[PDB]
Amino acid sequence: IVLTQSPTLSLSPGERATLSCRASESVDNYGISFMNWFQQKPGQAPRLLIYAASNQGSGIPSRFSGSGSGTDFSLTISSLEPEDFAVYFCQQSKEVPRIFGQGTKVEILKR
Amino acid sequence: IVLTQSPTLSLSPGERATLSCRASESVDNYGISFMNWFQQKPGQAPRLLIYAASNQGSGIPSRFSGSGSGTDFSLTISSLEPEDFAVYFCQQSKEVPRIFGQGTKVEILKR
Amino acid sequence: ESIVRITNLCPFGEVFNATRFASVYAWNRKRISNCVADYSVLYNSASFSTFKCYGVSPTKLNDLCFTNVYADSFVIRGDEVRQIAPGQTGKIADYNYKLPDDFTGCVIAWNSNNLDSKVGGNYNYLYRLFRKSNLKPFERDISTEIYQAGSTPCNGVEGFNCYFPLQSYGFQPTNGVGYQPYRVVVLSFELLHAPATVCG
Amino acid sequence: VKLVESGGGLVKPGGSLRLSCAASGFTFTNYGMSWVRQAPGKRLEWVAEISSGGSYTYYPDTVTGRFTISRDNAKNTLYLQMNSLRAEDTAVYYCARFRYGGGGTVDYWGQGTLVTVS
Amino acid sequence: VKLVESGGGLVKPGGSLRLSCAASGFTFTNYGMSWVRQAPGKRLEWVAEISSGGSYTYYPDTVTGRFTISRDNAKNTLYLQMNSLRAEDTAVYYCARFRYGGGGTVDYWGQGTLVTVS
Amino acid sequence: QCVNLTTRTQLPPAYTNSFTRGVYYPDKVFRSSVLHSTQDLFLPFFSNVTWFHAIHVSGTNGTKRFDNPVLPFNDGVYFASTEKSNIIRGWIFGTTLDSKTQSLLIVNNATNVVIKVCEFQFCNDPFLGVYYHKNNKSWMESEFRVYSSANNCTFEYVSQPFLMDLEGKQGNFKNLREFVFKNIDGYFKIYSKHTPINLVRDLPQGFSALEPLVDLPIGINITRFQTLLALHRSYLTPSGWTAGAAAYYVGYLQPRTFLLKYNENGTITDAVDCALDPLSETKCTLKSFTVEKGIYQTSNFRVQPT
Repeated sequence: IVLTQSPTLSLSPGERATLSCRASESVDNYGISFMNWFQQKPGQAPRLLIYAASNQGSGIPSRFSGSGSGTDFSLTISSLEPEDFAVYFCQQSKEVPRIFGQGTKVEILKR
Repeated sequence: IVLTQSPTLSLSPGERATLSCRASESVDNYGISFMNWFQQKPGQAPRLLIYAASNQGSGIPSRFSGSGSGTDFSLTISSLEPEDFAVYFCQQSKEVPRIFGQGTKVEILKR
Repeated sequence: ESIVRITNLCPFGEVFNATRFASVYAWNRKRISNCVADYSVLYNSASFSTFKCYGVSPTKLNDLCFTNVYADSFVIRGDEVRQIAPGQTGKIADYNYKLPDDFTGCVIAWNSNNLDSKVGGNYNYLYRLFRKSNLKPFERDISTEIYQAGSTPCNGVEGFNCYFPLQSYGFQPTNGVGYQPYRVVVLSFELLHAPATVCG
Repeated sequence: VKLVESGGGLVKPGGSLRLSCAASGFTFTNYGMSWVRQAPGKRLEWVAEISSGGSYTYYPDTVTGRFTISRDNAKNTLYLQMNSLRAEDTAVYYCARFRYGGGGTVDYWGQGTLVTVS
Repeated sequence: VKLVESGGGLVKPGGSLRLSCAASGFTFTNYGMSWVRQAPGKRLEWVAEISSGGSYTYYPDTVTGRFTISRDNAKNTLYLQMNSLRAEDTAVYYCARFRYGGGGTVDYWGQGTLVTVS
Repeated sequence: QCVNLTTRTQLPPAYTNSFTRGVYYPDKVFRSSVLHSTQDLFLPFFSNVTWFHAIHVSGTNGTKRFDNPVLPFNDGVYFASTEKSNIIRGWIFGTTLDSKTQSLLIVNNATNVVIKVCEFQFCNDPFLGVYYHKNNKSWMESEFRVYSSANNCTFEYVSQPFLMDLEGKQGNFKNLREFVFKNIDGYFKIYSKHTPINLVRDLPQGFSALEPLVDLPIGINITRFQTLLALHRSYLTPSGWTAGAAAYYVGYLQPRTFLLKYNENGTITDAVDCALDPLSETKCTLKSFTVEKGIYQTSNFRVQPT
């Protein structure tokens, strides 16, 4: 379909970063597990975060965790780091050329 | 233990309200962060202000800010409002049933 | 009819019933060998809040014989117990305790809120807030040198952008179930390819 | 989020008054619960307690409350059964919801409870 | 693992452009992939979509500019012939790699490709 | 500790001939008056066996010679001693004789032998020191005169003392004591025996059957070892060491096929090696200790290539 994300966060280390992936039209999956999460390091190839928002593992640090609710997907990073934040993405699937997320970036203060 | 607070304030809007929470015996925390702040609207359920005096957030407006020093805790409200003042509390913790502040209310003149 | 025909008792009791336990940052490792091990009684009692074996069955464990059994015992919060798993990334895995992905082990967790939690809080338990590099699997680090998050060197003293590697645990009764401490035991089995010191 | 309490009722001193605290909006297991009296002219006196894991039922040594807290996680309901009722028990009890581990903390409470023994 | 793609390529506008993407470290035949373009001020657009055992050759409703994908499994190289070169066609054309065990999903990504027309 | 007195001495190892010796029971299975044949590690008969001396007085005055070397384990190990007055306790069996490997430490006490499989640090001249406590008037044993460190330990066990006295006999027994040590398949098994001997030193013609004491999970390869000792302190005379005299017997095991003759009670007397001589290999073909008058065909021989 088409999706939206929470636009940005501006935060500090050791904090939770909650990122919505808000999909227009359909909500997630009939198998009840879909969408995604992705990160793109700035000026760098995009990279997976979570697939179906619930999931993955190695290559995706533990600070990435979360879920998604209907259309909305929660990209949740507890314990932020000023090194680790970069534009975050999600994907739709199961409808339309799968497309991608708001992109979203979490700023970190204390710099 | 047992605590004391600064008894009252009588002030005007747009001003700072400094409220001591003065604990007998122990001072704050070995983890260096304890006591609290609480407000009770008159004839109403008490409500949190700050926990460990340094802290919290949403549900506690920005006008609540401050810290605490040894036993003493500073409940500091800059920019007072005649709508927003109500009896203020703190808690001990880490010793005794954690009890509470004896209570403090900041009057506001210009009425 | 068929005719099938205890004595030595593996010392699980010290591992499962101790008032205080080694901290996650530095954990004692206990080797169980040359004894008869029954896991059926532990499973049947179900005293532990959760009995979990990633690649094995608890009824199968007593029948199966492991020549060397390794018990790692530490007290961690319930959220940390979820983080600790073989093949799963965890905050604990990154710093204080690392689990080999290839290794298969049984992790058993029971709530210690009644004894470990205190109104003041228990500072005896400790965890590693930060480490320069991921710890080697089944290893512990006692270094107190300040973690150098900042480009400027910490110099062994607290500074802006410098965080102490070890942070004391705080455990209280009013804490949430995830915050509340759970005693955790991890079991490593040599299994086949070794002389059978332990027979099921 | 919010709490539904057992409202105003009167007994003679010396009995045992059951209270009840319903949980609206949160997971009643994961939160230490409590009952705290605000009587008029009285500072809040932390009285009744329960932990989130097992049963702690902690009460101030002062004068024993003799309260009988329980939890039903199916009901999400805290009770306060106050044994040895007295006239001073007249007060506003607050069954309160503790937040995650921190300085305190008590972000959410009941609406206030009328309790009168006289 | 490693993806190598034909970088800096410029052609007359309204024409076509052969890309390339040498799948290195693994089997292009065993691992299906696709083409992802990024336009400044826009999110990652999903363009060419191909199958592992077959040729899906799917172009998106947004940019249906004949994305002729070639599956050179003998050369282990993912190819593309984006027709109708334009400002939308100018993009960072990283290749891709669907995870072997993912609900959607792309696990490995091309480093990125300098791609333009003006 | 690690107090050391090498006192190295010259001369060739005094050898001897084990006539019928080192036949243990290589199974738990009870058999009665049958001839059983297995090919297993043994000490083959008529073998070369070194009569070593841990402490050796060659008289002028005193002159106690502490010679006991670290000895390789090789295939398997046999051991024998008399020692009416015990001076021998256990053995250091290991590989590095140091850390980096496990250590088999057999210590006999007054009275609970505490077998130990651990990681130790064995000194250059290890042996058990014995002294007098003055508290409770008891002779203790300082065990760290053997080894400095004890840590990491893998295994521990206790049993009734393998070494045992009887005495009161003013000799005529010597209490000849044998111990066989074989390390295989994760089980290093110990064997024992106690026999009277009236001869001055060397061994008789009798058969000695050794039961397995304990079959233990050892899981380590032991390529080298040395024995242990019990010495003490003396006080001013024209410090004291080397209590009494000490000598023992050692020989190495070897795979051989024995025919085993159990008794009506399962007590093996006659054992015969097959490879001992061209005569012994035929008795293994008839399985009998009686060989009837006639010609029998023993295994073939081949000429081998240069």
